[PDB]
Amino acid sequence: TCPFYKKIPGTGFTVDAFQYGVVEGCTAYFLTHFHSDHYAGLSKHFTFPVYCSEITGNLLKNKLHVQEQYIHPLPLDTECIVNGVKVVLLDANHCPGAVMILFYLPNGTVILHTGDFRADPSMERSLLADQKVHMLYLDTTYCSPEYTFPSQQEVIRFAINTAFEAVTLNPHALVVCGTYSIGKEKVFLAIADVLGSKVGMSQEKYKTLQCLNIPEINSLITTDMCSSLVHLLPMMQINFKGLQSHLKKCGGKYNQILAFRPTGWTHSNKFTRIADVIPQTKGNISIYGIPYSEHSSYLEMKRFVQWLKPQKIIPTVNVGTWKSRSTMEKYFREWKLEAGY
Ligand code: NI
Repeated sequence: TCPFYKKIPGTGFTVDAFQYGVVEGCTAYFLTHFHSDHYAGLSKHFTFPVYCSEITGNLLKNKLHVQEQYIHPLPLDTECIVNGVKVVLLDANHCPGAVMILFYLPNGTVILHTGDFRADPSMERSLLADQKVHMLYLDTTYCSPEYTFPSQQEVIRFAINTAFEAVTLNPHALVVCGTYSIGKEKVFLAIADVLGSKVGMSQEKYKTLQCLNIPEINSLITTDMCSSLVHLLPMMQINFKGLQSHLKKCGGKYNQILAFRPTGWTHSNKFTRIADVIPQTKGNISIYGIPYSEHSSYLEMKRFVQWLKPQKIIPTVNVGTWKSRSTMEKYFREWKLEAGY
């Protein structure tokens, strides 16, 4: 059945609740972003109103074939009325088209649902600064102090310099980058830009990227693999077996692969600095795991919440075990006592 943390009190609304069949009493289904654990259940046969960003609405239409009449895209940073309730969509700093949603309940309560987010100080100067929030439905993916990671900028710097050095040393090296969903486009696009190459990919993946309103995208990507020295492949193929195989397909155009796996967190982060990251190498193939996150670190999440000072927090991630739930609630209380709200 639909869990309580996907329901917005005092409304007929749900968030990211498409796999439960018809939710009893739901008048509008919100979708925060186009990732499969969140859209699971949508298709051309869906006949209820879906509210989302413009980019998420491009993907619903083009990838899932949802009929246009049921897609209700909303502009960001704009007060809108949905079934008599005022809402605003904010940028979530997650993947393309990902939003947070602010609901202004008729009784005066204000609720923020973060969807999936990477908290940032820039959020402290959006429409959130302008009124008090009573309840926060919080992306708690990495809500434990062991989860530290570098800025996105530092990670992209590392990847750009690594790729540039390798290819200038060996002009016959191929760069490969793994992907399994939208998000993290900066990794492969920044590498292609420093090398003066387009990124080559499957027709399915080119179609997905063409829905994202990225500027000058026709200049950066292509389906002609032959003309490209940055290839994108499914994340599952980013291993020695899958990479040797791909190298065989390139017809002796290349004699070395340098591959990037943009993971979330990995426990090399407790010890290792970004400066100190090394590949796993087998023969003429090297694989780098880089900690490019599109979710809040523990410290980034803590700062956002101590700034917002919500009256009640409802976690949306890691809610399936009592030890996780209990540990999260302990951090919430610490933050509150330290900050004084
Ligand atoms: Ni996500």
